[PDB]
Amino acid sequence: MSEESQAFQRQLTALIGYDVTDVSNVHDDELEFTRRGLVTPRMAEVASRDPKLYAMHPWVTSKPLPEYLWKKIANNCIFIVIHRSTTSQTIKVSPDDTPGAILQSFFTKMDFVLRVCGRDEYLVGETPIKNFQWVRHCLKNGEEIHVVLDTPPDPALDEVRKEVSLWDCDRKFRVKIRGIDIPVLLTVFVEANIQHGQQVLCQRRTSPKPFTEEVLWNVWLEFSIKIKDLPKGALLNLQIYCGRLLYYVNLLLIDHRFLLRRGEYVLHMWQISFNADKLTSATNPDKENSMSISILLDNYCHPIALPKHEMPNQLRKQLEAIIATDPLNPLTAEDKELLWHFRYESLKHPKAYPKLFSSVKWGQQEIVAKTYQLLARREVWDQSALDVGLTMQLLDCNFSDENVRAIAVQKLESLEDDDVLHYLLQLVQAVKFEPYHDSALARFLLKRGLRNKRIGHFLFWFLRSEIAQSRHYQQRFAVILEAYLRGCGTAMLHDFTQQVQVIEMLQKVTLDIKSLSAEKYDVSSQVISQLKQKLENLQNSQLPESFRVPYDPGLKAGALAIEKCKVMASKKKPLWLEFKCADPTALSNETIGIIFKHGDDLRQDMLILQILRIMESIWETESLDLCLLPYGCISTGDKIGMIEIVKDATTIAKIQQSTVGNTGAFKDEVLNHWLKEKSPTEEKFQAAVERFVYSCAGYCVATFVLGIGDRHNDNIMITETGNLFHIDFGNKERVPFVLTPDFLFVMGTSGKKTSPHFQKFQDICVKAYLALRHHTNLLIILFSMMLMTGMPQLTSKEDIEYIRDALTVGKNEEDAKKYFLDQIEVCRDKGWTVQFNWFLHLVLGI
Ligand SMILES: CC1(C)CC(=O)c2sc(N3CCOCC3)nc2C1
Repeated sequence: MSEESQAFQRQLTALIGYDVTDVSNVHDDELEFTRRGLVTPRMAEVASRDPKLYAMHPWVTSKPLPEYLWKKIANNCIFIVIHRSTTSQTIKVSPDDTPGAILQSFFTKMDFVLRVCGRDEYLVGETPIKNFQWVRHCLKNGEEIHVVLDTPPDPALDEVRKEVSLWDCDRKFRVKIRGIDIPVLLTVFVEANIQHGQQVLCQRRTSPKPFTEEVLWNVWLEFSIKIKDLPKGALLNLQIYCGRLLYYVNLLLIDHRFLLRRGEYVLHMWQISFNADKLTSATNPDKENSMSISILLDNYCHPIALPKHEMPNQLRKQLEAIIATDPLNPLTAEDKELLWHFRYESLKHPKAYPKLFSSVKWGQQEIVAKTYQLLARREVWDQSALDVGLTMQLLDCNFSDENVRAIAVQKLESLEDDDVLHYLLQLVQAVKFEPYHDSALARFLLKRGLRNKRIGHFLFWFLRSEIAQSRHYQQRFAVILEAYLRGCGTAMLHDFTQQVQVIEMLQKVTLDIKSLSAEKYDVSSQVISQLKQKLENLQNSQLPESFRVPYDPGLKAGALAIEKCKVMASKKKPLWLEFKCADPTALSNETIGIIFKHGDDLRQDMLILQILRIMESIWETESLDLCLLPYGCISTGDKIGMIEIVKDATTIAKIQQSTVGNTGAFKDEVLNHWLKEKSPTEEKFQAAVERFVYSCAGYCVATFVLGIGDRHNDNIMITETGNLFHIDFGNKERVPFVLTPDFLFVMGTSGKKTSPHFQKFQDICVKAYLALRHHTNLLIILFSMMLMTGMPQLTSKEDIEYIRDALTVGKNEEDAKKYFLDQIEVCRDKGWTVQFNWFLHLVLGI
């Protein structure tokens, strides 16, 4: 423990935002055991990754070139403008070529690597040039592929620092509820529940006594279950109801060492303000204001859970009907008993696993043991093609068993980096449903991070996001981050530092300029100086030379641009900031637009934004583009965070506020005028018109399904290139989504007719809607996880099921294609009704 090793920990604690050495809010050594446990996966992956490739973090995909991309290349040859000092020449390179093929056969026509100008993206590795993500991004936006001919980054910069019984106890389980002690204030009773994967097994209560600062009981709660029957994962959930639920706390009956919990406990509970926070094994660190629960566990010696070593056609059809059901459709006892009985038969269908392992009676050891027998042989699931939507299901709050969950993590392993990045956020979030800190999932994330800088970059911010504002899961998440920062490399270790410094500094300002204004949502004149002033105050010798853009790790942001910085006219007062690109190779003077806001939980914007990236790739599988704009959004604090800025993009409302004004006399021709006027060449007007139809279709569908299509006119934007997109995702009038008359005007149907564009629109919709329905289960699980992992409010069964109706489950496919168009019609039959109401509701406060 050198003085040097004692400062490093002081450092990490800063890059994490929580000190993983604060045994002040723990009743055991699980976290510590976990840090000690992650030391191997970390080092193992660290001392196993190719230093060269890792240094350049190539970004590729094995997926086939989409229809629109493939069917767009000039026959079988493309062009990549190569750069150097100042010189540059264009080369004809086939799609199936490789970085090795080029550069080498190129070197002999006039020992070095190809890097994208302005970015930290090198095109290296033995992979088809077409397989490179960045390149696909070029073709997509129809752009040239310029790259500087420079030397490979020194792989030595990623250096890493110097690194007694069993089932022989048939006595019923009991717990002594000594009392509850609350510092400062009808009746109140304690409710102990033996839980397992949100599945309540046994439950007891205490005599309703008077609610005072201290309410004793010293009453033993005898359950009906048995010690031998307690499953590895069983959780002791303690709750307090009034004379409704008020305080809840949990305690894992079986610990990380497979040992039965025992002794005295004075756990500090959480107070209610269903979701993943009620599942936490952590205690409230606020020992001064939090309710306390004193309990006692029977005194013994040391019991330990040992680590275990043809049908009627009418029934077949009945089983099948159960297996081919959506994730949200429950199971009757008949169902479960049916599923169980036919274990092995239900084992031949991967799609049956979630439903199958939910029919298990985990409150019975003999059964659980049998279950472990079923997992002993699963060639079907093991050989079946990976199904994320299926894999994800086994990772939610419905499966507290590590053996079951570990089979999903096993499937995840198959996923290439590209895919890991698509689901990273939800996976990270899925750690909340893990009954123990050290878990197969936690490790997978760690490995995949230390394995790839990209994944590693994002893993950091996702994890950090939670640690900052989540008292319920910060610890576990903090220990998982520490394990990552200790193997990613001094290089990244330094990038993260630079990144954190900037952020923290900018948050200071963001919240500073916020106080200097209340109900006056009008940016004062003397406040414009306050901002410009403080900004330069940092440029002096504070703001690092050039941090890296969190939502875009490839981008290096240099010095600011105080001149172009301001404070949006929002009743919250965000911070519009522009940055110069630190990379002098970027063939553009164009700045970097980043926003900093407070008041809205950007964690929700994140989830919703990532789902959008999902829907875009989901369509790519069906060869379909919708031009969505899932701009970058990274959370960092409670109601703080940063956001990317789309260039040349205006509010749809503002485009109306121009031609019209401070009224609701919305005119249809407005929008269509904006495009043609903004886009000079008659050609660009034509193209901008197409983008809109596609972008509008894309967002119309996605927003509907997510249940966030009916939003004010202010929450929707558009670009001088026709691309449209939504924003700020953080007894009356309603609507599926937004398809206002000004929109349809650009399609060719001012009134209620049709056109060669509106039919294009409708056709694209269903072609997109039916595509997402193909992945009904995936979207249901994600949406379901997003709600209980991201949406604070105690998500109800009713809220989650909205996704079912939206995707029209059960209903035939034919009725679907029609169901959507019907929704479109609902919009036409409302013109500016819903919108006009939002104006009267918001702009007039009614
Ligand atoms: C304050 C505000 C409404 C909150 C929010 O979520 C977004 S998202 C956004 N976009 C991002 C893309 O570039 C244009 C602006 N502005 C804002 C501003």
